[PDB]
Amino acid sequence: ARGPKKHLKRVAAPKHWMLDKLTGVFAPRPSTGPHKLRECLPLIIFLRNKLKYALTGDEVKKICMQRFIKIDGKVRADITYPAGFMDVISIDKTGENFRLIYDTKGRFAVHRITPEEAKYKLCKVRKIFVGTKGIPHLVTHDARTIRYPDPLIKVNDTIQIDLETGKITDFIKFDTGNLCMVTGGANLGRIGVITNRERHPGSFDVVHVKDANGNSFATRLSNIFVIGKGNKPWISLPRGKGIRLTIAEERDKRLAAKQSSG
Amino acid sequence: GISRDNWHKRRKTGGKRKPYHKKRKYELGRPAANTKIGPRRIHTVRVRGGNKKYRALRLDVGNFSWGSECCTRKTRIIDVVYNASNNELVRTKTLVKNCIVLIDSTPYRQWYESHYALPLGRKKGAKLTPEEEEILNKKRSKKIQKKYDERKKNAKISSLLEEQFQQGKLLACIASRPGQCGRADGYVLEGKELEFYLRKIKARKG
Amino acid sequence: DIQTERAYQKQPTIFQNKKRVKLPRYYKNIGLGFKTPKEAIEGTYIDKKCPFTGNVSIRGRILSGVVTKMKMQRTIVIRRDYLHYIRKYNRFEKRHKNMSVHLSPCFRDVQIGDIVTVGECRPLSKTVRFNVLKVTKAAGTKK
RNA sequence: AGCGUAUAUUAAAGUUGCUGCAGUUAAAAAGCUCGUAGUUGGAUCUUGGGAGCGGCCGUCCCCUGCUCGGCGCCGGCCCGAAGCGUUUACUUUGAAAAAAUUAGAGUGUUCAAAGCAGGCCGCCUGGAUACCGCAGCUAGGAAUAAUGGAAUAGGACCGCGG
RNA sequence: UACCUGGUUGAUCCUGCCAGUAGCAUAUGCUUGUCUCAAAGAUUAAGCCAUGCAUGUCUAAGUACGCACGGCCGGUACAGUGAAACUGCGAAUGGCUCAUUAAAUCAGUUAUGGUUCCUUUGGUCGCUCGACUUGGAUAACUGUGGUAAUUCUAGAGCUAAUACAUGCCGACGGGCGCUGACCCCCUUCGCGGGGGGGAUGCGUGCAUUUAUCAGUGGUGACUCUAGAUAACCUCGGGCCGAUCGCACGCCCGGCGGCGACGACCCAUUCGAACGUCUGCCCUAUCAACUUUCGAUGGUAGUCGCCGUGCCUACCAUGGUGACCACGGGUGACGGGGAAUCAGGGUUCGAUUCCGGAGAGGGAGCCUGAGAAACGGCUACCACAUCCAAGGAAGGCAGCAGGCGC
Repeated sequence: ARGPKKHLKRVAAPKHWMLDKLTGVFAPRPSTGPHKLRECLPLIIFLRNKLKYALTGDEVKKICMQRFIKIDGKVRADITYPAGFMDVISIDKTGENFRLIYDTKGRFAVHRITPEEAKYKLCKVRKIFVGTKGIPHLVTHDARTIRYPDPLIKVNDTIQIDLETGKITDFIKFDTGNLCMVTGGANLGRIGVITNRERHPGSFDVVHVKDANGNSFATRLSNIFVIGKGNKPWISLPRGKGIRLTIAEERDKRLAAKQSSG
Repeated sequence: GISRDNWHKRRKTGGKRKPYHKKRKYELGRPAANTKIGPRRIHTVRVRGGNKKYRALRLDVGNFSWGSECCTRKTRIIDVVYNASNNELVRTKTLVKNCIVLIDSTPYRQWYESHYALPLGRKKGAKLTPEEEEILNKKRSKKIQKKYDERKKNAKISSLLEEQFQQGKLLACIASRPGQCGRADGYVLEGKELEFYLRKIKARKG
Repeated sequence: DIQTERAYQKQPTIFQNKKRVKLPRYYKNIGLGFKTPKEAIEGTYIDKKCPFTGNVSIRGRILSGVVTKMKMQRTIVIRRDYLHYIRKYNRFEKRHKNMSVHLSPCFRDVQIGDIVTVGECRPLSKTVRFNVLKVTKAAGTKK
């Protein structure tokens, strides 16, 4: 090409959108924004496919152009706006609040929260930076700058921000025995307690994490997001609490529930 | 136009590359500024990303720094003496980064004199008739003289700088690319550099 | 002894004409647990591309070869030997890839056959992208 | 409701032979010896116990040493951790690896090829998983195969003289 | 499903090939009732194209005095709808084809601590000590024309801006670094010695360029990010709001929210670009190749968005090869993949997803964040359309379709 691309073919689209093959040729190329294009979920896909309020692109346009949807306490009338990990989608008229967090599998969960919980979010810090006159800056995972942070917060800590003011309330420090969700790799959406961090000068540091049932799994430090102190989640977790039971167990649970149901 | 790329020339071994695509824009090349000594002339160039790049075509003044005692003053360039890269760039007296130029000694002399309460340049016997320099070298109050006498303790300049000041042209090296930024910022040659360059120009002299 | 070329050879970091009344040296530890050698700290050469005492930063790959030739100046040819696995015939074939590598004047007495560790840095020349970080002398060479 | 011909290609072709062919006479061993790259190279260095559960049997553990708080007890022992440890090939684990395709779990598209849907008298589900040689990265193993260490001792250790 | 069968002899046992046998995908022959899926001008000519379409664009929020419609009491500029036109943006994506191209493209792995980035998103936007709104043109529109000719346009009169320019006030009272008149105090009899204030002048913020000094936060590693000092500031000019819309308020002429648009810098996103390690088909009737017109290094620059022989100047004599370089062929775009298969394997991959290249053949450039752009321009070769004979307009490997093959 001779410039930035604008189309996204339906086959080349990120898989965890769970797009069918025979509907169309193109997929909603997510508008540039806070989250990455492969790690986002466009407002059109979340609104029409998961909740199934809208039936088509026109209905998604009509639902959002009435200023109804509000991503992180700020109104967004953009259908391809990238709503990503740790966001508070607040549909006001139905009186529902959704938080985008990874299901036990590699996909986003339709996870409803309470309006008291829908007033903060849990941001990971990406870089700490000294300003133009010794004014320290944070830069979080969702491309959000906060200046004059806590002098203690460092480059892999999690912060809790208020959603209107956009300022730090608390922070969870990156160390052993802290709840972490995995936000990349094959272990995408596993909730576990940090066991060991292994430094690799030049390469990517690999972090060993232990699940709630003594299941142990590693992932490179880029794909970790601490969401709790000790074993205490600071937000509500989805049904399953990021365990990933085996296909043998998932088969047993499915058919056993079916037998008892009838 | 002028292509600035690797694929037009032979490999590590000496085989011929076949060009798999025609000339691209980002593989660009513009003509050399070859900045001369005259009255100020700068042309602007719109470069990649829509930024600006200044072609100094003629330039006679520059911000030079005699950084022994931390005294920098905007100064008038007169001519070029020596150039390490090429010798014809001294004949056709072009400024390039790391040239050797003569600069007006008067702003540095003025500062040195007004600071240290001693003369510089000013050969022996020459009468100081204007006598505003008299007021700059004489008439101090009480404790200011305690300040200027503990100052002039370490007022001793080196011989090879004194020689140049007495003539009235200091040797300086251009530390800013004049073709790119549209400037002629530099520093005055001192000690080991100055001895090395005075020798190189005298070998050039013959 | 130094300053053979037209322009004045010096370390651009330090200032050497401070008014007073030996020259200090610019050098740095280069990380990855490599020892900044003694000829770098003490010596009196000027090298832009010396990874310890000059403007170049080691990042990316760290490889090892055996010294083949040392004929072009402040540069050596090392020879990296490996085995490539053909799958049809369940056998390997012996291959080699000799690459151009910057040797600092720090590593004073290096002979051919020395096991030279190199680190990747910014393109230094047309064919040169690596820089010698340490030298291991060939088995023996005591006498 | 399809069948015949023409040509490219695959198996039959163990008639291209790594698995896996032949060379006295069927086609085929240089007239002979030397010889540098290439491939291939004899034997040799760790055996051995303590302890436990079922029925002499078996299967489970233990095998270089040295700066910061709590099982703690009393500068002493244990652990925890930041730094270590001739190299590589080999094997096992882990990480990171676009979807579609193939293998494949679910699902009576009326069956099927497909499709990613659906099901229950508003609600309950799904959209899995495996493979992805070679190279690079990571952590265990130490058989096999290379390589190294004192021999005009510039040997290791131990401390004094500097 | 890990398979064989006929044919040399008068009969025999073998080597051995020819012929059968089944799939696959192009053509073709004869034949054809129903129904769900579905390839298709790739191979030869990346040959040539008549005609029609394939890229435009307005919200409550840049500029409307077209009566083109249309409210009224108009006398307090502007109701409203809205053609045109100036302005901003998009046209670099998409679509098509496979001619080039053999360490090239491309794939997996990493690097930018060696760079540029429209937009989105979040920061910054009285940090600088020195105007109740300025300036003069142009388009549409009225009017007069030229040409055989086209999305050609010259001349006249008028009028807008977030087009194009010029520029304040405020904050603003002072700090802060030098400069230093002048002054009080104490120890020595006194010189001397100790600080305290201090009129005046200069300078100041972020960004830009250079030199020097010291050592808030981060990395495996900075000549990093901040801090200090001395200066500079391109007149072909960095910033520091002469802009628009709904709301309408708060006390003696005073007197504030919610949005759109714009803007230097920083981060973020979408990327691009250039490097790292390993990997490709056939060929020796290709054994030596490269290099003073750069081949491999060194120093100094020039150019570039940055790293580099990328390009200059002066040095050095290097770099590659039997582990197949160099040259040649390819009915070669590369990969994910496809047919066949016991296990190995052989052949195919122009073809809907990712990457590359090209728009008849080569070269050069304009505008823009992004192009060496062809549904943009400028020539030159080839071809070619309309000519009142002067001139003029071209580019289907977009969708249809036509010749040719």
